[PDB]
Amino acid sequence: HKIPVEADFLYAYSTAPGYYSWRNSKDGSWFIQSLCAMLKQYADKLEFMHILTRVNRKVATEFESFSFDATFHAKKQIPCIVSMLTKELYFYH
Amino acid sequence: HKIPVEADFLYAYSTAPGYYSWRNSKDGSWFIQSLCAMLKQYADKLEFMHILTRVNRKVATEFESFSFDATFHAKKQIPCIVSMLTKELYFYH
Amino acid sequence: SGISLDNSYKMDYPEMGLCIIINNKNFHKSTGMTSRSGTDVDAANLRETFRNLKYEVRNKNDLTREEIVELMRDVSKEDHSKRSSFVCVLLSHGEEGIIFGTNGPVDLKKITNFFRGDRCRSLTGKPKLFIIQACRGTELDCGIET
Amino acid sequence: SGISLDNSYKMDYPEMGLCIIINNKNFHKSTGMTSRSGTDVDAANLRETFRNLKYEVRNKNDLTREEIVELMRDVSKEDHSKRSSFVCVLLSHGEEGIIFGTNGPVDLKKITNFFRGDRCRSLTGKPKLFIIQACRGTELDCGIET
Repeated sequence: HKIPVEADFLYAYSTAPGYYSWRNSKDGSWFIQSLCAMLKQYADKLEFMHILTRVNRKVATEFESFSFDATFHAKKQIPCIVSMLTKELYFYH
Repeated sequence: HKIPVEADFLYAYSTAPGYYSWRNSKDGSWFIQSLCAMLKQYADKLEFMHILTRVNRKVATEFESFSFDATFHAKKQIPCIVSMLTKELYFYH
Repeated sequence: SGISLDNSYKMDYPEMGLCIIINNKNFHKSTGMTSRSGTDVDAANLRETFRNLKYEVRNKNDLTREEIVELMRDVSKEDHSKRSSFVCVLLSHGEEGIIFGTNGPVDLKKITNFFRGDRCRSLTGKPKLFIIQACRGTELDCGIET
Repeated sequence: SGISLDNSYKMDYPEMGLCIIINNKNFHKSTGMTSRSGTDVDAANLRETFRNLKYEVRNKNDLTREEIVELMRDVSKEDHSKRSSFVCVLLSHGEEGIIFGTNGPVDLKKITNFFRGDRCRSLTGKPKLFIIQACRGTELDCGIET
């Protein structure tokens, strides 16, 4: 007769717990860039979790930092999908 | 040419961050009970994230605690899917 | 009617819902936080992307910790009965579990709590999406060659 | 050959992979941790469920914090070249980010770090699944009537 008060929440984090999140001053953040591109291409075709998985792959494979500072050079990033959803989510019907 | 070292990990948490996780001494934990039931019924039909979403709904709707202690009575639980995966995962091929 | 399955959220309400975008680029000097160059590119990209998904987008720029909490509280107090879902995008500096207002931190839990199933009745049973573009710490992923 | 898409993990390797189940029911008195009644039901259910998915299941019972770390390290040192994935199930008491050995805590990060893309080369690019049945704090969800 009840559902958890924390149910039906989805947290699409740009990066894994404890990690830095990369941004490109000209193109925007790696995550948002990728998220919008995947939503534009798949929002009318794939379930949300599957769209976000594509975002994970895009960020993970197509981006790598470049820095004169060795500490911040050649770094990578993986987004983090946190789902407390109870149903599949399609932006179309 | 590289992928994040944290990529391709999936954490299927029985409960949301900061929350208690319920167990029934006779039937087993709410989460594992539900996870095995959904894998048994959908592992040869649905993508893993979708199976886990079914697990979220099952735990969220079919379970509620009963306790003589008001503090622990009538409580609910929502599992927490944390995905750093970069592809869809099907247990079959 | 025929067999009815409820495996997908009902997304055919009159409205898809709100898409609140909080874009923090400039921070109070006293915080010692640097400007987030390029964040406007993200903000614009999201506005257009969600506009095409039929979401009622509302962009908010450079909000203090006080204004973020006030905005979220007010939004959670709206009647979302005719809306299918809710989306909130946060663009700012951050740490694990924290998003930064222009003058200080805000616990993500405080923001999301306003939308709990028992605190925002018109969203109970509906998907509540929070998209967070912010650091969750200082760790750097060195990656591995494939 | 025709168009090739790589949207799904390759799960047709000779072996599906290992399924390590750590079932902690009895804890050292000194810890003051109670026994986890019914956990054997979970352990057996998982063993059968993953057996039917063709995973090489290995059940381990009542492991100390030292034994958990040793087991994970050793497993990560195996050659998983012919395996499609890796699964680890943890059944025990816990707190946010922590899983309890029978005599003390183990940081989940320490366990998962052994399997990082750069530390377990034979699993690089393959799905690594960690299923955690343990508390992540003491909060209780009062729920909301629907």
